[PDB]
Amino acid sequence: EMILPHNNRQLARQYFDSLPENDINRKY
Amino acid sequence: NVEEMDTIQKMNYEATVNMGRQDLITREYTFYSDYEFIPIQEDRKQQMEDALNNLHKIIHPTVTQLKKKANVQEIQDRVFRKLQGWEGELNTCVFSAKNVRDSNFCADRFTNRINTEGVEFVKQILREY
Amino acid sequence: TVVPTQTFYQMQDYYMLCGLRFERWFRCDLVYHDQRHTKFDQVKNQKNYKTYPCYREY
Amino acid sequence: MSTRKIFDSEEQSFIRLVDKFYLGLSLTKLCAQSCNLLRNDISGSALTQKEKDCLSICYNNIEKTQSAFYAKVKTTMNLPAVE
Amino acid sequence: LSLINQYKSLNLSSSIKHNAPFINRDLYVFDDLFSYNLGDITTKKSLFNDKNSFLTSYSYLNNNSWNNNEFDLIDNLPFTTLFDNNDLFNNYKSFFQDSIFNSPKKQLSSDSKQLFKHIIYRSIKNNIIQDYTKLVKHEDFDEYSRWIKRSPGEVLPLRIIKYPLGLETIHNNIFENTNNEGNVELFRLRFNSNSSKMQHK
Amino acid sequence: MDPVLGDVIATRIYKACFKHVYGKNMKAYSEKDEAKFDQCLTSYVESYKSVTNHFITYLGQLPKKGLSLD
Amino acid sequence: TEVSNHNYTQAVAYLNRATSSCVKKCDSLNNNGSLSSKQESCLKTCAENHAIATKIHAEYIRKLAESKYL
Amino acid sequence: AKDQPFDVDGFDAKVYPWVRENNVNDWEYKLVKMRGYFKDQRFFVRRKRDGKEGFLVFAPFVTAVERVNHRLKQKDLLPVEYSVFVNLGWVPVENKKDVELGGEVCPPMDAPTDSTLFVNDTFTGFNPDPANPEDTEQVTLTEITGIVRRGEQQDILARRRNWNKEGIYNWVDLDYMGKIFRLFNLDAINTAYIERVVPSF
Amino acid sequence: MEPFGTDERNWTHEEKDIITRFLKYDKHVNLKTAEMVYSAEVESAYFGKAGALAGGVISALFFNFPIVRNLPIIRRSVIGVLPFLYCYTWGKNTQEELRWLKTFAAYQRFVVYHGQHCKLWV
Amino acid sequence: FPFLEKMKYNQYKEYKNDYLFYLDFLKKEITDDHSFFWKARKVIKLPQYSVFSFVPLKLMMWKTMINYPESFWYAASRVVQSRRKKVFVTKCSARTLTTAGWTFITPFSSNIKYT
Amino acid sequence: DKRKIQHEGIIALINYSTLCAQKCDVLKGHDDKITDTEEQCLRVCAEKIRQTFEFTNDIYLKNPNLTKPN
Amino acid sequence: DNYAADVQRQFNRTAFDSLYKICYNSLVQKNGSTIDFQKQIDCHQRLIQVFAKIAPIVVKVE
Amino acid sequence: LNQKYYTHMEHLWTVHVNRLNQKILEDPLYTFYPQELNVPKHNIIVPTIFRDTPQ
Amino acid sequence: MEQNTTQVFSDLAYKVCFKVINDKNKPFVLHDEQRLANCLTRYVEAFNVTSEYFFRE
Repeated sequence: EMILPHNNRQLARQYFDSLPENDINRKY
Repeated sequence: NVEEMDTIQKMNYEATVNMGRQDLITREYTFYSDYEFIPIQEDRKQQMEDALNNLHKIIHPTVTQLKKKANVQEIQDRVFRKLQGWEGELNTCVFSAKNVRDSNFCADRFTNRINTEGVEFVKQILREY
Repeated sequence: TVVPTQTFYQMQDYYMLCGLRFERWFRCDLVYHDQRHTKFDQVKNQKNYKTYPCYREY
Repeated sequence: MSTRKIFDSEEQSFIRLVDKFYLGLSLTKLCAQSCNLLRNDISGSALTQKEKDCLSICYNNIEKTQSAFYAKVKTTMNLPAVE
Repeated sequence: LSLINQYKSLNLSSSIKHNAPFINRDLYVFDDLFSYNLGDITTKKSLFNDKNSFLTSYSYLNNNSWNNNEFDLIDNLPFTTLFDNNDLFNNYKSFFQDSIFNSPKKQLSSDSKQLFKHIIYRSIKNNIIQDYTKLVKHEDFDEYSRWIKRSPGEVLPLRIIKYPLGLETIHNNIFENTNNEGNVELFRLRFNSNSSKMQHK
Repeated sequence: MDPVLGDVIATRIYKACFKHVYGKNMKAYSEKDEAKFDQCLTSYVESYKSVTNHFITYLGQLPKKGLSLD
Repeated sequence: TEVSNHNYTQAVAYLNRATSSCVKKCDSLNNNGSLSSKQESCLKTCAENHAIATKIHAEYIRKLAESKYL
Repeated sequence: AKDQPFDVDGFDAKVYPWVRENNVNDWEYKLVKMRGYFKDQRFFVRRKRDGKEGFLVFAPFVTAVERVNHRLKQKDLLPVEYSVFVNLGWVPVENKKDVELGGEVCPPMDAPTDSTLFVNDTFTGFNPDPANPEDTEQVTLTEITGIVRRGEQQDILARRRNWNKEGIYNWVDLDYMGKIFRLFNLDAINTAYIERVVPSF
Repeated sequence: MEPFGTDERNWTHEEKDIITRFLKYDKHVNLKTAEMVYSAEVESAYFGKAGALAGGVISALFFNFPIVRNLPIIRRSVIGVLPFLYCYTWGKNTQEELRWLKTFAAYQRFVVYHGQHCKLWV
Repeated sequence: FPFLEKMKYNQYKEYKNDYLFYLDFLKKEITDDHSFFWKARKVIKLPQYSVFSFVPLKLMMWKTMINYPESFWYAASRVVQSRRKKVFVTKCSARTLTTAGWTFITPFSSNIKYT
Repeated sequence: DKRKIQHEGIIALINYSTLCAQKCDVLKGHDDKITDTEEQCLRVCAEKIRQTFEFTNDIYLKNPNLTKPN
Repeated sequence: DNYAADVQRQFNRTAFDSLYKICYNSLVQKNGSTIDFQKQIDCHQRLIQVFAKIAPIVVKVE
Repeated sequence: LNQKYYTHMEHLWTVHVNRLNQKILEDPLYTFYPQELNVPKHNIIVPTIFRDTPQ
Repeated sequence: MEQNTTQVFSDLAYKVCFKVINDKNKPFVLHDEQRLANCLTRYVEAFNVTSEYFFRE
């Protein structure tokens, strides 16, 4: 599939925005 | 006009008009179980036709100077493989399109693929020949 | 001749030849069927009449 | 101009009243806009003397042109009788 | 079993008077806010909204509005006469030959009911305005006919078609097609406009 | 139709002409204003006739079935 | 083919709204009682556009009702 | 004895309040004044009233209709009828033949004064227009006041046992009645029935 | 539409149920295919109950068979339920087999109706 | 052949397993129930008689037929003197009833439409 | 009457919905999909309409003297 | 009942709503999201006075 | 379990880290949102008015 | 009354959509018809959003 960019709810980005400032993911 | 034509000319004119009016009749008969999709809008259709015309303008000198139908068909086959991959992508993205914005996005992506990658691929092909 | 008769000239019954010729004509038609009344013999301005490309195969 | 007997007398009179009512609302908006009542510099729920004079002019123009213009439109349309 | 807690609110009025954007209707001033010369009103008369669309609604209620007329009878327009203008009269007949401009009262009532259901449900979401019946709809199309044939799958939105080369050898030219710009065409784009439309025999 | 529809048309014509005449010049009534109203009525009637003609011609020339010509 | 009184009234209403919008758009009242060539051309264009828009709007309303049915 | 009948019109006439809330116990022996039209078929149940052998007479009472056909000109579909069983009354055994098929139970309702009521109701789909322009939607509505009665159950020791194959019925089997009369809202019919009550005499 | 081959995963219970309910209630399914699925559901429902009832009847008799009636209770019960288990399994398996075979036929009819199988065209 | 058609008595087949409405079925009006009517095969100008009986001559005395263990073909086999000695008249009316020679020629041999 | 109150409420709903549609500039021709920005603008416009009507109904209920016959 | 009084009440309610809508459309700015409530009320009062003066002139049986 | 899902999750986490390094915070190619996060399909598709071709 | 409500809805849709689409007063084309259809869809969706927000949202 391909969710269109205007239809792409960046849920991952949301979870990345709620992430703390020290988690390894941010380092990634 | 119709009043200025004889009987046979009126018959021929009516024949041409009726043969042109096929689709109109078929507009009345629609099927319930078919999978509806948002069609490509007229502006996107014209843009895609313009992209195809640009490709044809690029192709024309080489193929018209080619005297071998085998070579012309080889060029057509390669370009058609590329364009058919892109067409499959476009059809997949348009059939699943939820609205005209999605349909326009897909049509614009296809046109950009023709206008950006298509012209370069065609130019390399024609430089080969 | 676009589709030769010599493909199945051994047979006095032209059933395979009929099938092959109709197959070729149907390919041509699928290419050109919906442009007939706007670009070919079925146009309203018959002074601009151009032969339908699948006439010979038909 | 193909006129048929559709509404009875009372219903036709009521529909005429409704049309007059909506014409009155439209003319209210028109008089307000022409006399500059709908500006963004309104200070209170009252009309100054200039606004009242302009509104009186609007009322006079409405009164002195309604029936004559309606009759003229009737004559120029020339709807046939209903029978 | 499906009606446990599906219908809790039933009085649309009780929801109209609260959330709709309008002035409260209990203001006594509404009795005598303005002055009108109504005259004699012996029957209950209801006012219909909009400056443009009110009369049509009244025309919808009157039974005499549904008396069919032949084109010879209705041969006049408010400022135009059609009997003298033959071309305009023919165009008038053709215009009224359209099924969308001559729909019957049943069609108009069905459209009104569907639009009203859409307006009520998409606004209030009361779910009592929708059909209480659960409909299962299946297309029973007779495939044993040689004049109507549906399309298995679909006619895809776009198809790229190769123009056959060397089909015509009339004057040693292998390119049948040539666009307005003067360039020979090798490919063609075919678009499907109506998905549910049948294909002509 | 009904004569009340003619009355509605009269109301629309009157509203348009009143907006045209007194929309930008909110002055007192006069015989010149009467002449202006008559001119506006004539112009509106001519515009109505032209619009009706073109509207009916365009909606009447759209194909709806196979051409017959008897 | 026979046309109802309501359908005739609806056709007259379409004519009325098209005429009103075209007069407002093309300023046809700014004449001496007779339309200019430019105003006539603008009225013709506006009437054709109104015919197309009326047909499209009626089709859209009918399809919305049918989709409610479907 | 109070004689204050709950009105059955609108959404309550499509799905009944006792059916919707599944609280026929709270609705039993409560007067309801329902509007709708009867069907032709009649049902007889053996019963004694005041010591005289007789038959309770029931008849389907269409309280609502739904029109789900959007192809009005092409197809003339049967409307989905929401009906309840109304106990038309009691007739002695010797006069069972006197019961007429399609006979009028009571005079129909008068034409409403309001002109906006001459349209299809949003919920019941009924139009109380004596001369409906659409001849396929003409309905002669009727108002019946009666108490709500729950359906009966088989009790052989009480001598209420019915042989459906042989056509002998002693207890009100709403399920079988709906099935045999080919009614639609089978569950709503099984919920309860209305026993028509007249103001004395 | 489904993958084809030896390495492919066989239809799971969830997939079978989802496809059955899709064929029964979807709008893109013609009346003939839906009727096929409905008739599959109607006739198959008899077999499971019939098998269970037959096993219960046999095991009631088999619990008192000449050798079974003289066995200790545990072995007697196991040997008696052996007919019931076999007949119940037969009924359930036959019901599922009939229902799924006709449902798969309806799925093939749906696929051909909407042209969703390559190498299949008119 | 009227004695062959069993669709005539199909109504009674409805109520053989459904007695529920059978009594109602018995309250109908009898038109051709357990009776045979032959339409006039001749033009008889006798206004004194409203209806003319065209029952075959051998079917009139049911007693004589009630104990005879044979089909009713005796009333139809050679009971008219009328003949048409013409080559062009059709003596079969079943053009398909034939054979395709000793050499079975197809599809002539292999289709009920032709043979 | 309840029917008339419902009619007026729905008419007001339609009128203010199209008012917000015009003010928020959500009607276009490039696509039929109303973006999230336009949806939020429409929701804010509806919120402001609701606030204005709440204020008006509050002030008119306490002091009827503001609106009186003529 | 008093059908004339009911019609007058309906006319008053519709005129009230129409004038309020006109004032709201006039006094709203910045794609909505901005309006002065007291200014809206004052403009509504002014338009109510205007329509009270105009209604006898126009709204009358001919 | 550790053997199987260790290899599988090692590949999954390698993909996750690779797409984080490129600051790709959109959703992957096979994300299927719930019905509340999905765009409804527009049924109303009015076909263009039929018109005779001048050519 | 319901028919009048639906008539008002449809007429307002037509009026606003034709004001938006027919601003340059150019002759229409097939793409212009499609733009009018898109404008009608936008009007209906705006009505949906606004009315939903009015009724507890």
